[PDB]
Amino acid sequence: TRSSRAGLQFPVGRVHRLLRKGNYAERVGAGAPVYLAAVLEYLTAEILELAGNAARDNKKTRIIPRHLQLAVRNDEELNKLLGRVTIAQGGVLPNIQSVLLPK
Amino acid sequence: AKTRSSRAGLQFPVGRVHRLLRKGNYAERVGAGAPVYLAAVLEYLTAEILELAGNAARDNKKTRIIPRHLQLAVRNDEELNKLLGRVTIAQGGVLPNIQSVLLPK
Amino acid sequence: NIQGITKPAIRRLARRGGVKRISGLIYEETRGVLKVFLENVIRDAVTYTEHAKRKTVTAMDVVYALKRQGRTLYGFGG
Amino acid sequence: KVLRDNIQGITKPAIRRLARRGGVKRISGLIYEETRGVLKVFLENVIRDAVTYTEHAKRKTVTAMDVVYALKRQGRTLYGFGG
Amino acid sequence: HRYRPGTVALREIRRYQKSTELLIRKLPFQRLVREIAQDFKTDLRFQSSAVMALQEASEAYLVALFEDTNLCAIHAKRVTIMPKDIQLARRIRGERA
Amino acid sequence: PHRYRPGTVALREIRRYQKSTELLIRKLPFQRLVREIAQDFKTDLRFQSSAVMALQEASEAYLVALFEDTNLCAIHAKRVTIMPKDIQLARRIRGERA
Amino acid sequence: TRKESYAIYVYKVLKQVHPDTGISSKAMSIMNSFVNDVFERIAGEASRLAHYNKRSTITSREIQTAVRLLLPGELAKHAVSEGTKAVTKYTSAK
Amino acid sequence: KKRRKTRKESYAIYVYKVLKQVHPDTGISSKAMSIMNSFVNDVFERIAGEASRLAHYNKRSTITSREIQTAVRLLLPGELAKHAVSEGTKAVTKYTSAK
DNA sequence: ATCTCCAAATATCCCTTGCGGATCGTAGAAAAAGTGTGTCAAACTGCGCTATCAAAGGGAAACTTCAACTGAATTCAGTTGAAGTTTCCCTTTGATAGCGCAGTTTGACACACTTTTTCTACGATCCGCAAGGGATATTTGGAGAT
DNA sequence: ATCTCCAAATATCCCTTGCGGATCGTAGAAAAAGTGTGTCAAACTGCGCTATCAAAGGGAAACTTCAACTGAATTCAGTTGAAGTTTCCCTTTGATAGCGCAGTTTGACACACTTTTTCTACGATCCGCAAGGGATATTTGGAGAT
Ligand SMILES: [Mn+2]
Ligand SMILES: [Mn+2]
Ligand SMILES: [Mn+2]
Ligand SMILES: [Mn+2]
Ligand SMILES: [Mn+2]
Ligand SMILES: [Mn+2]
Ligand SMILES: [Mn+2]
Ligand SMILES: [Mn+2]
Ligand SMILES: [Mn+2]
Ligand SMILES: [Mn+2]
Ligand SMILES: [Mn+2]
Ligand SMILES: [Mn+2]
Ligand SMILES: [Mn+2]
Ligand SMILES: [Mn+2]
Ligand SMILES: [Mn+2]
Ligand SMILES: [Mn+2]
Ligand SMILES: [Mn+2]
Ligand SMILES: [Mn+2]
Ligand SMILES: [Mn+2]
Ligand SMILES: [Mn+2]
Ligand SMILES: [Mn+2]
Repeated sequence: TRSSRAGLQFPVGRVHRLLRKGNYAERVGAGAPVYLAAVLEYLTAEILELAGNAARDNKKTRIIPRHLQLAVRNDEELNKLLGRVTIAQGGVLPNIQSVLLPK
Repeated sequence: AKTRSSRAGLQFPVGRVHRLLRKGNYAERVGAGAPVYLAAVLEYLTAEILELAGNAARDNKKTRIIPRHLQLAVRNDEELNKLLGRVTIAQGGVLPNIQSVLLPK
Repeated sequence: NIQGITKPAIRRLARRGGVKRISGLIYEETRGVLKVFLENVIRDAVTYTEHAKRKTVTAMDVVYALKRQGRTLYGFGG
Repeated sequence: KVLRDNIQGITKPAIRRLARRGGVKRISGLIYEETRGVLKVFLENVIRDAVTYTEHAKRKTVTAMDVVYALKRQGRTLYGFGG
Repeated sequence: HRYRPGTVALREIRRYQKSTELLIRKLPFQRLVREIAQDFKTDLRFQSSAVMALQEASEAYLVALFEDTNLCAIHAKRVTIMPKDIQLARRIRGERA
Repeated sequence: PHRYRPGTVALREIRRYQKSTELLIRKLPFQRLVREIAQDFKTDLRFQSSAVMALQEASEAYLVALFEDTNLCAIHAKRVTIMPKDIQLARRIRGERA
Repeated sequence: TRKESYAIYVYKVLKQVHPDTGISSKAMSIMNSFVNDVFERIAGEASRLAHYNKRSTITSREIQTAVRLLLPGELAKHAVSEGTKAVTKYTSAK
Repeated sequence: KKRRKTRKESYAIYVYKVLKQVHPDTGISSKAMSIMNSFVNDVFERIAGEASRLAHYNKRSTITSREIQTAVRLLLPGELAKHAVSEGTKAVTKYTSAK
């Protein structure tokens, strides 16, 4: 498998097929799906790393959508990347405006 | 009739539109009626903006359409404003509009 | 049917959005805003359903419609 | 020669003219530095993408198209300069 | 015993921001969806997840809107959201002219 | 000597600028700023003159429209004067960050 | 080299609608951006529709539902009838 | 057999693999997995979409790792972009070695 | 009420240009024709999942009671931004010259695509059992009263 | 501050169910092989970009003055939220009816593709002339003064 040659868990062969069928261009070079598979793998790692921690913090061993949302919105860069995405069953960050709290 | 535009009753170029559809990687195949339909849609939208912009030009005692007229046209029309809601027309300026509270008393 | 979106339900929505105090007129505005939101999404979702020559609105029809509106949703077939 | 502090070339009267066009009657003295900061962030974001297009094309000259493409990328489509 | 006005509201805020449950009851929401759809095309069925997709999108939308509505209320030195705050938020979002 | 009341000239400035379409930021200054910001991303860049004009068209348009939203925020708070907090409220609701 | 534009067609449609009105160079460049932009938006949406439905071809049906997704209200209605009328007239010939 | 339900494809196994790499003792619910699959699909479409425009803009017929790279630079915010460019460059370097 | 006066509007003169309308000659692309081929329409079908039904209980929504605390109005004064004036910085304008580099071009080929055969990864499907659900009890964090 | 007193957080324990691993079976990825064209590297080149200077003068900066704006402070009517009672309808559970989605097969014909003919649309170029648009002087609408 091309994934093994590249050091990746994500499927270089599937990614290549999907690029060929998505009508992005006439031709796809051989490095393209490797590069792309690697980037998709890196981002799923980045998200899963922070969500795992949010699961830990919430005293749970299973990542649920809430932990994915916590991870995303507490992370400046992931929050930007997913700035127009809604995670189903994620809820919101705990946030109360100062002026609403009693003195 | 020779040209496909002529056959379709169209000013816009059916053959160019077909080629542009084929060379834009939109799908493997383009059907024969696709470029006719799209050429016609493009022609219609250009007629609509040009009509409204010529009227703006005349409102302004002018004989030639400049970007300002295109802008006045687009933003005084609800549907064109919406279609071009995220578009900037270079040298268009804005519509005359002062909020009430800012006028003297 | 729009009245099935009750005052308490709208209050709960507002609480999640961080609202402490709500004018009596909010409940009617909200219903109008939600109606507009649903009409726009459902309009598009139904255009997709019809284009596929189907009689059944799929979650994908909704997902694609939400994507068109710049309201991408994860969790239902993205 | 070194370019520095060129944001200060976005003068107060210039910012005031833009605000007039935007319909603004009265302007706080604090607006001008707020506006500079905002413009800086706007240009950094568009220019950053525009330069990425230039680099990709193996060119050393930022073309109008690199900017038009960057503007489109940012949901700020511009008409009048090609494309 | 009586909690002061706002104390229970504040408790409620804390409660709902910790959870992820849909806050509109499921059946009234379903009826609304079907009524709106009928207006566009008669004789439609829905996948159950289609309705759920719409409810998740709708609530996400309204919650975020109330966040912006709240900021506009606060901007005006008030603590109470009013229709005008919704209208200002929607104007700035470019949802409304 | 004659003196217009405060706000009279401001109103006529609005009318003046709302009628015209010319760029309102001096041209060489804008071009230096562009060039400085670009150099911080890549040294040795040249610019087509139309590239800089496109950026000035977009920038002024962005800022005019932000000033419209800012004014609505000021009016909402029962003022006629735009303040930094109006621009901030406007950018926050737009989803603009940094 | 050749720079292709929609200019001559925009000129023609302008003469139909406003026979004694000219158009400035910058106004025309704007009209060219406009036509290209709408082409892109429509072709893009049509592309998605064929993919979503597993078809290999963009037909006028894809163009048509793309038009209905993209254009508001009255504008979609008239574009649809202009588009359908043109496909009808075109098939009627060969 | 004979009549076969169409095979659905997802990223679920590679996501679970990566999850074991980063959190050996952490699991994932099926709703969370669905979100993760949407994420991967959304990001794939966004990147290949730029790469496609890039090739078109430059009159080229091929999407190469170069288009993927600049597309990642357009799409991703600062640090994420830096890290994704490293990882993509390294995978490509490693892959072209392995013959 | 009525006059004074400032700047935007209107009127006049010349004049640079940038438009529509030419004619040109010509590259490149569209149309025309001929043949190859794979997409998708239709028809028949099987069954997943959508709609529906009947009932019942329990909790949510609606309604009612009360008054706390909020939004809105009023007044007023220090703060501050607008208007106008004066000085002169540095932008604008125009024109020159040098060359950096964008864009065209042409041979060689490395790389991607297409085709066919073999191999094996990832899909569907299955279910023991551990994480989380749900119920009950106890502890802890505060809010409101005195 | 200190005591009362709610409600959320935490603890504890038994039940439920969907995670996650294991099993079988194939669609799709890889290997191998033969084919061509897009890409790349290298040669030459003239557009327009950088730069620079000069001359003039438009507009920026920095000042004084003070009008009127912001916002602080105060007041209170009433619209809110909290907690009571009453009324309604959502959800849950167990299928049964059957719509219409989606699986399978197929050959006609719509669309590809490649070659030759026809003609559109481009780039280069002069031309009449209203269309502005800049420089110079006069009248006008109304803001502010008397
Ligand atoms: Mn029916
Ligand atoms: Mn620098
Ligand atoms: Mn780890
Ligand atoms: Mn001309
Ligand atoms: Mn030829
Ligand atoms: Mn108050
Ligand atoms: Mn009141
Ligand atoms: Mn004071
Ligand atoms: Mn001051
Ligand atoms: Mn000075
Ligand atoms: Mn070069
Ligand atoms: Mn447990
Ligand atoms: Mn529990
Ligand atoms: Mn305590
Ligand atoms: Mn599972
Ligand atoms: Mn196979
Ligand atoms: Mn070579
Ligand atoms: Mn001056
Ligand atoms: Mn009272
Ligand atoms: Mn049937
Ligand atoms: Mn008079």
